[PDB]
Amino acid sequence: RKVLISDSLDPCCRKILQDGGLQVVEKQNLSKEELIAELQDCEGLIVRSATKVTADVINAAEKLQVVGRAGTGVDNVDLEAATRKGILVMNTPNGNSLSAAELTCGMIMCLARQIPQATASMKDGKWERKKFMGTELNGKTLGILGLGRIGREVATRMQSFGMKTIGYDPIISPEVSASFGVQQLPLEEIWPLCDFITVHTPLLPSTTGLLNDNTFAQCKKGVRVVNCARGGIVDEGALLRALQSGQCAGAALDVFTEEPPRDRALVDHENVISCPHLGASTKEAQSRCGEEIAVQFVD
Amino acid sequence: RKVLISDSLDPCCRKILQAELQDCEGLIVRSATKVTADVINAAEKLQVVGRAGTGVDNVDLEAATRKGILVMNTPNGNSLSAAELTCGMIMCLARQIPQATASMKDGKWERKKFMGTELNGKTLGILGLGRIGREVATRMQSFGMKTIGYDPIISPEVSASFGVQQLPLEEIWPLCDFITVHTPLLPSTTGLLNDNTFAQCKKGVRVVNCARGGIVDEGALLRALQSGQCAGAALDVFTEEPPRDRALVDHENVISCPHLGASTKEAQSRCGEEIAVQF
Ligand SMILES: NC(=O)C1=CN([C@@H]2O[C@H](COP(=O)(O)OP(=O)(O)OC[C@H]3O[C@@H](n4cnc5c(N)ncnc54)[C@H](O)[C@@H]3O)[C@@H](O)[C@H]2O)C=CC1
Ligand SMILES: NC(=O)C1=CN([C@@H]2O[C@H](COP(=O)(O)OP(=O)(O)OC[C@H]3O[C@@H](n4cnc5c(N)ncnc54)[C@H](O)[C@@H]3O)[C@@H](O)[C@H]2O)C=CC1
Repeated sequence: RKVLISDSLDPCCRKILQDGGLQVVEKQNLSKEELIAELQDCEGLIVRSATKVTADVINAAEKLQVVGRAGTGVDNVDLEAATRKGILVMNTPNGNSLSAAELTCGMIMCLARQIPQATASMKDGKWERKKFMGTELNGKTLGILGLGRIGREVATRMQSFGMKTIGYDPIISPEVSASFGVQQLPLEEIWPLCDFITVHTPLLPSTTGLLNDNTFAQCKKGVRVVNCARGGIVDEGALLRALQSGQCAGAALDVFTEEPPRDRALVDHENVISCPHLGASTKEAQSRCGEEIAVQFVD
Repeated sequence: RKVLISDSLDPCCRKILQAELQDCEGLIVRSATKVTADVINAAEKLQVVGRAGTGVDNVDLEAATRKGILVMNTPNGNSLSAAELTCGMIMCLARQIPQATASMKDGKWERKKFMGTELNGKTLGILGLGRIGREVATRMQSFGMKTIGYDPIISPEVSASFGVQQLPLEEIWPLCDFITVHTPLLPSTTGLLNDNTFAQCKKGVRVVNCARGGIVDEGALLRALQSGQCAGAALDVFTEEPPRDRALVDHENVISCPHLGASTKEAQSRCGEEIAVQF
């Protein structure tokens, strides 16, 4: 009957919740005391990733019935604690897929042509044409690991650049991926073929360190790698070693095993381009997720 | 019988053929070397000047013609690389990747600052629908951008075949979320984007120039950026190269490269081979 919105959400979320007949209260960046106190009269909580929904937070809100996440995953929500109290947890798995796919494509282009580094050079007063000789994407092979919502959207865009798109996904059949132009091969056959590799899987035991010292050793010398999925899918130590040896020519990272990352070695590397987890950070994605979660609450 | 190579060319160019111009019948350049009237006249034996690239703006065509010197180029050799950089600038403007990288490298984690724009459903205006313009169009169409444009010699039927609706310029400006230019530099295209045309644009338009410096009036661009009329610009090219005025490059909403549009191993290989073969 009453819902708190604790993070930075599009105005449409509050609006929809009230059309359904609910009261709202949208205080951002609250403290553990100033949140749980504002959770006392609310049956619903809505967050992005800023508000941390620990067991201690969940247990304190006696009236809490539902936690809604405006995004994919449940990383900032204790799914175990919630279930132990009969609290429903909902998210918005489709709301920001396009924005993540678009950012991934931008990362690929930035790696091919070193645009972030070139801008940095220009702003440092330099004119360094030879240093930034880049790579044409036409005819190059892009490997896509994870062919769900985002992987297939990345594929069709990079196909317009004349990239060959190959990939792997344990639940997508070769016939199905072919229908959006991705040729599936066993992982072992993928590494030596790729000029670029991008990952679009959840973080699981099978995907933690999907790229590691061993798979980097099976890659083309000079492969470039993108992670706009979850930190840890690409083993960060292995990536660094590959960058340092030159086996990896560059990497683009939107996500990290720790956010913000305390370890600065990858971010500081001259061949690494990075963003502070911006994959879902468009006005449009935020509008869509804001609505998607409100709709789920109204029901 | 003898050929000089004066700029930075792929190794294949010298191999294939098999001041310091006094004994040469052939000269090969990119855009760095200025082949002015004064230069052509000194080289009595010069028969052909080959440009490993698209423009011949750096070659005095009048001087060459007055001495019977053939001037050749490689008009298709680096078109793809230019179109690919243009698309990358477009993505960079929408999501501010270069700025976010700079931020991260300063130890910052600035999520709110770099809230961006989704390309899907946005309108891209493409001025110049020749070799590069049409390649930018089909790529950005895969992102779900509406592509409109203008070109005085390209028919509506031809642009329709690569999905670009042509309109008069005056109708283009208010429609565009992004504008990219792919024309030569001519009096008619100098300041194609200027104060008068920025005034007709959507507030917050984003602009790309990977063509020639001056097509976007740099003084006008800075004013549009200062007001917010232009939300961002990506520049590969400048009216002076390297530019001595740093105001645009130094602007936080400006992304830039030192004229890298043709600077891929593949483009240079193609232009290098193509011009050598012609010799
Ligand atoms: N950087 C950001 O801001 C954003 C990150 N994401 C994340 O991107 C990733 C992909 O998201 P979606 O495509 O919507 O998820 P999805 O669930 O639609 O697709 C994920 C695919 O990964 C497959 N997969 C699982 N294990 C695999 C393995 N060992 N190898 C290859 N594929 C495997 C799954 O079968 C599934 O098809 C997720 O981690 C998501 O949380 C999503 C949106 C924004
Ligand atoms: N940034 C870089 O390193 C590179 C820059 N370029 C430059 O890109 C530009 C386009 O190259 P291409 O597409 O291969 O040339 P193109 O000759 O194939 O097409 C140029 C088009 O611009 C049209 N045009 C002329 N005036 C116009 C006007 N007022 N408004 C609209 N259209 C007009 C022409 O009708 C022509 O169709 C040239 O300036 C070229 O020198 C080319 C390759 C890489």
